[PDB]
Amino acid sequence: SKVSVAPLHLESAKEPPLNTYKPKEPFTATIVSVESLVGPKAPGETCHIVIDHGGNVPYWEGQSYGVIPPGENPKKPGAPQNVRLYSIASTRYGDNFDGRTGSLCVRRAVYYDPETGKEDPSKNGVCSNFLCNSKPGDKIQLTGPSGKIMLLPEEDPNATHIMIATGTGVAPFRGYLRRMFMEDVPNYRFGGLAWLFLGVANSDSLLYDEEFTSYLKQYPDNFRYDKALSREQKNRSGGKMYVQDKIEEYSDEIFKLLDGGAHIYFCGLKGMMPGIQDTLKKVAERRGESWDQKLAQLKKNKQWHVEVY
Ligand SMILES: Cc1cc2c(cc1C)N(C[C@H](O)[C@H](O)[C@H](O)COP(=O)(O)OP(=O)(O)OC[C@H]1O[C@@H](n3cnc4c(N)ncnc43)[C@H](O)[C@@H]1O)c1[nH]c(=O)[nH]c(=O)c1N2
Repeated sequence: SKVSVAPLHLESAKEPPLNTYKPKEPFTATIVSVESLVGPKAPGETCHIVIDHGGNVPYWEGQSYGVIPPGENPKKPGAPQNVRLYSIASTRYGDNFDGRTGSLCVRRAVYYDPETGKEDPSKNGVCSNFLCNSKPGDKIQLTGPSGKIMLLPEEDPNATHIMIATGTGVAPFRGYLRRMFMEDVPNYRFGGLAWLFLGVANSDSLLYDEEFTSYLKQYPDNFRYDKALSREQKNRSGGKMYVQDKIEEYSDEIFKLLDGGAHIYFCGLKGMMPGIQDTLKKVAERRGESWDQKLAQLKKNKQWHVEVY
């Protein structure tokens, strides 16, 4: 069955929380756990970070937390570090189903010299390494939450939601899908179609795959799930298999869903977008449609949701 979540008063707010904590006075949260999400063949580490905010920093699905890593701002002596934003990967109830924790999905940013591969700790991403190096009990300076672009439209509980992720961009969708399928939320009973597309480098780089695969068996008429593994698969045009190529395998179904009012979401590194736009333009052309006109209508209709970084 669906998992009991508490406290249900988290459903009462009519607007998303925004900027509850600000950079000059962050909330000092506590790490619950840090675990690698990836196997040995993954090109880099991505970790799942669980943070106890005590119920003091609630959020809605699709929002981001800010994290201020320790140390001086290298560009502003005497000043704290700049906030880094992370898409929240949990529902508002969090992974403990209690409204006290939130989770992040963090790629460790590691520098390698382009010719020798030599590392340099001074050039590593400050906050991603800080988070992935964290341990239970460590303290985190948390700000926010913030963001509205990726809030889940719940007005139609039978809407269609097409979720396009690369890498850590799966984060908001983990939250959406737990709310849609896993958690007992009496005021949001999802009966539409949720369709997750995930592009990663290889099978060892998959994120939360067992969770998503479980939804196929639990909600076979409401959930679809397709994966692209760039270093292990090739598209029909012999390039590395990217998320836009998987979309094209379902070009007719996807365009029909869009025409029927589906929401479509994009999240992950901003470099995922040019190839997606190229594929959608070519799909439209083969159908005798103008992708420019289709995208203009999707934006006008508030069906098009992008948060890339
Ligand atoms: C709305 C939104 C949502 C998200 C994200 C952004 C935004 C705007 N991000 C990105 C996140 O905010 C952040 O930018 C990255 O984690 C990198 O931050 P660091 O502090 O690790 O790198 P930092 O900001 O310190 O450095 C940036 C980059 O520069 C490189 N670098 C530094 N000095 C260098 C030098 N001298 N030469 C060469 N390279 C050098 C670092 O290695 C790093 O790759 C994200 N990220 C994520 O992992 N998961 C998520 O869910 C999200 N979500």
